[PDB]
Amino acid sequence: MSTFIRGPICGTDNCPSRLWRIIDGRRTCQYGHVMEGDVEFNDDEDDLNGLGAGVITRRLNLTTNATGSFQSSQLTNSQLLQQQQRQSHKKFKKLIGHEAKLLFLKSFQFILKRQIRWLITEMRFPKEFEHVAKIIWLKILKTINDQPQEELKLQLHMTSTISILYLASTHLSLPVYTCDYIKWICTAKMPYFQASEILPKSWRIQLPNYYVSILEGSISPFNGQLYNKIALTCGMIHFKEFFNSEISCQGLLLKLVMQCALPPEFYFYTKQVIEFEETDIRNLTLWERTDERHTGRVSNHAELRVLSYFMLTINWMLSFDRDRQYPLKWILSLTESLTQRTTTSESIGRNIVKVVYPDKPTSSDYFQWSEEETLEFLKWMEKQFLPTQTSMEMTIDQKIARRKLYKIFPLDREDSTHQLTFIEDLQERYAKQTPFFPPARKEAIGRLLTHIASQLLVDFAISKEQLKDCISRIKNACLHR
Amino acid sequence: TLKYICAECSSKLSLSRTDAVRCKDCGHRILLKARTKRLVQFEAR
Amino acid sequence: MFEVPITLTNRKFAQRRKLKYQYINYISRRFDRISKSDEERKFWKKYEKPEKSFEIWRTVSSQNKQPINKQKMTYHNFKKIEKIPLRKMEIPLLHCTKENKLYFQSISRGLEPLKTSTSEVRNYRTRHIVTLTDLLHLNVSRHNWSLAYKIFATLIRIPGVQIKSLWGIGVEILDNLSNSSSGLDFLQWMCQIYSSKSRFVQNINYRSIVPPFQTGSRTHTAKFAITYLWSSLINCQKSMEPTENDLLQELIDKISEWVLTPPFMEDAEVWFIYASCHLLKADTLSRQFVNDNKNNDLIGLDRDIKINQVIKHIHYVRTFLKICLDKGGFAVPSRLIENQLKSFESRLY
Amino acid sequence: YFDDTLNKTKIKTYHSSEPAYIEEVNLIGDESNKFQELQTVSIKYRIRRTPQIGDKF
Amino acid sequence: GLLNLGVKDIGEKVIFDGKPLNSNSGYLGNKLSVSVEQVSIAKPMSNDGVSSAVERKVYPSESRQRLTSYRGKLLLKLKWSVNNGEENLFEVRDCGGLPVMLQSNRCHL
Ligand SMILES: [Zn+2]
Repeated sequence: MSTFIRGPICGTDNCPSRLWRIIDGRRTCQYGHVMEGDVEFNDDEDDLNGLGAGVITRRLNLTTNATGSFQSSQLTNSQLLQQQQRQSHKKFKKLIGHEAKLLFLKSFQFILKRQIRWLITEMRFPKEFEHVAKIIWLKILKTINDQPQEELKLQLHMTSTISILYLASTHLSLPVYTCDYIKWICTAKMPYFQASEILPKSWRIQLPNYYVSILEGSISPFNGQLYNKIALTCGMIHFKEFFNSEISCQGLLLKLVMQCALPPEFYFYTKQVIEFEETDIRNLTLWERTDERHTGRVSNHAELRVLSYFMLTINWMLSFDRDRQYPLKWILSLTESLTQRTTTSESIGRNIVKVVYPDKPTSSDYFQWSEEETLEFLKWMEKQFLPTQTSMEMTIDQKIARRKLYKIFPLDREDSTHQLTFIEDLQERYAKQTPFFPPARKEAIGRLLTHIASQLLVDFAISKEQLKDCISRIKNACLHR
Repeated sequence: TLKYICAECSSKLSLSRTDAVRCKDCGHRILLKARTKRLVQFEAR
Repeated sequence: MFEVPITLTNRKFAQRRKLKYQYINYISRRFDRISKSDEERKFWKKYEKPEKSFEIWRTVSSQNKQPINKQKMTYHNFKKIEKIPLRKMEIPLLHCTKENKLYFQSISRGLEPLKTSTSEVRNYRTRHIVTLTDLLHLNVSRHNWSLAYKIFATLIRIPGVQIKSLWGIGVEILDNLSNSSSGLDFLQWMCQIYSSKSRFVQNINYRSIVPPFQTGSRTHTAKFAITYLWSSLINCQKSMEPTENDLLQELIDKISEWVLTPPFMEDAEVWFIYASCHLLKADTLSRQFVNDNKNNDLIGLDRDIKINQVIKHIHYVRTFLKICLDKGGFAVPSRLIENQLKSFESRLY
Repeated sequence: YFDDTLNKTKIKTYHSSEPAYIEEVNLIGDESNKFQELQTVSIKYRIRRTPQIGDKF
Repeated sequence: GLLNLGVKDIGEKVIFDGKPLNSNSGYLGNKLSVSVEQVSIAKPMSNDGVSSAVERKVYPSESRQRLTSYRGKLLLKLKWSVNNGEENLFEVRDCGGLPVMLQSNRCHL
């Protein structure tokens, strides 16, 4: 403990306690006896005209009458205050380096897991989807630790997480990429685009030392951007050796035929050309671990080639259907019916993806936006943009002001199921073409192909020419009969 | 829950050592301390 | 296509403005002679501000000033001034991105960029918003009240709205919205949300809040606060003279809380529409004491306490119209208002 | 209250010859820019004054 | 009102930068007329967290409970006349809070 005495103790009895009798004017023994002082000073009368400029003023360097014999204090250096304030304004983050990276690491860790479980709820793909995804990143982590020391090139990127989920899904081979991406954007199924979730509140603050803040969808994918990292992850992963049948899916073909001019025959046509020179009669697999940092026209992005065969098939098939199985007036009817139209969720989604306002292929639909499409758009904004967010501080005043403002314009709401489903729309346009049974048709064919180029290209990293660069590639591949 | 009433909005609230001394429903900067169910004896004279 | 709610992705635009100005002060300087970040602040300290309005439009009917300057421009004379500022732009041009090298080499040739900076930003946050802004402008251009309101209500909940259109489409949408709200409320909420009774302007690079359509109080008349008073007098007129009343008083006391500072301190509309609200309060009282001598056969009704209450006013309002003229107010065609007021005082006889 | 400088919990005592009751306690954050610490408090005391020998009438 | 007549009677306070200009000097180195044109008094207002804190009309009860003054912003239109009129400058300067009388033509009650 501290001691007593920093003023007085009763030298009579050894009782080191002190009483104050303010009525007496006396400092006395708390336990025992006597007068600790008869003298008592400063409780002035009725005479303080205050002429005294009394410039002095206490400032704790001349001590004090000590009128508390009660004490404990401590040795002081001289006004903690600055050290006190330094300590109050300390708990923040002020980190950086390996430590910051570990939590940057951690946060990345968590959001992916949150991503995966919505994955299960949406797809109901049992322990299986969950555990494969976990070891996939366990494998990813393995590599990160090795080149540690102070290496802080963890790639990841807003893209890396979905590449991870993508590769894991392919191992399992549940779906597709474009479909997955459009679905995800449309329903914000992924926690992908905003990184505020986590349960970081704190990770947010850990002055995620430059790292973390870089979290949060930062932006939407360009041309490559996303197929490139998948390759990096595979090289990171050595994924092809580890997992079976990657990039495959007779389901992407189905998705694609139904996508539009779904021809109860073009599935087998394109499946056949794929059969053909499409990797020698074999389901093309996940490209490799493009180890090199330059990431060139890998192009063996299997799907990228699937869409290419898809397109090719259509015009080849349709611009030498000698037997005339596909009528002149039939081709434009399909492209016809195609013109825009609502979407039991899908087309509305593709509008939401179009609105990344990229290379201006959908920008104008931006403009046009077929009436309601306009309406169900604002509907999806009032539901799925709300998370939007929650000024912290800056007046519990402006927060209030903001609230008031919102209240003011209160916005929202100052046979049913109109937006029919997907296979409903699909049915009704193949019916809209159900009347089935020279220069112009060539033009029509080109017209139609540009459209699909729009569609397939729009879900994906496009390259208003890589696409065709891609196209060009297999064109060349083909003529070695 | 300790309580503090806004002198101008009537809104009951419960300020903390971690919040601004202001009426959270109006923005006032004056708060009446609410009475609670606290036992007090009184000599009836 | 329309004007976006947000601070402009400050990344390349801020270094393009370094190269633009730095060249203009360099070529600037050698002309000044050819006549004997900070650079950007110095360009405005050399050129100046525009005042609280838009375009320093000011008459053109006073000072002759003989501009004969004379074709003073011999292709040969331009390339004497230019040959040295371009080599000094290169230095900083090298440290600049390849996109900003030719952006500079385009504007230094006099080419203008058909690449709207708000036609490339690719930020989820942003993008959408541009998505929105254009939707609501295409919906008011076809009067779609039930859909323009939904897009407007979502546009302010997303973190990117500075009053901006937020007020200029937030008022009409409430005039076109036959349902809930009187731009008024929203207008009076704005007035309190943008009094900024602070006198300032100039100084720093207003590059996200330029628009004399938000800002003011300490000179720079706000125009939503002037629109609040104008919409309020038109909201007082409808179905008056066709204790729950008060509105024409509420507007007399809300304009009085002012009394010179920024608003009257500044003149016009302020004084003028104050008088106009006041002139309307004089007519209503002549009607409520007008038709066929007041209401009818005479007044006997204790002389005319009501005529004296009205003549006091008529005398006052002529004081407000006069001080609005005297203090430089070009707004008022005095001849018509004086003739109306005298032909009206007549009715009071 | 507590002052970090003294690391002690201190109190302001009431000093009078007779008891009162606290009628209202008002917390003053007003005129403040931040004042998050709640540094001004107004306490009103109720002292009952019963007619008593020597009171003037 | 009385206060504006008072400010019209105090008139001007003239000062010469000491004539310089090198008759330049003797005949003053330009006149610097100064004065106060108008004087306005406003009803008590308080904006918190400074600018950007919608203002509220302040009522006396608050001034009493806070144990503080009940001030009105006092403003006066300053006239800065240069060279007797060669250049005129107006500025209304805020001169702090003038204590307002209750139930006066300047108190909310
Ligand atoms: Zn309140």
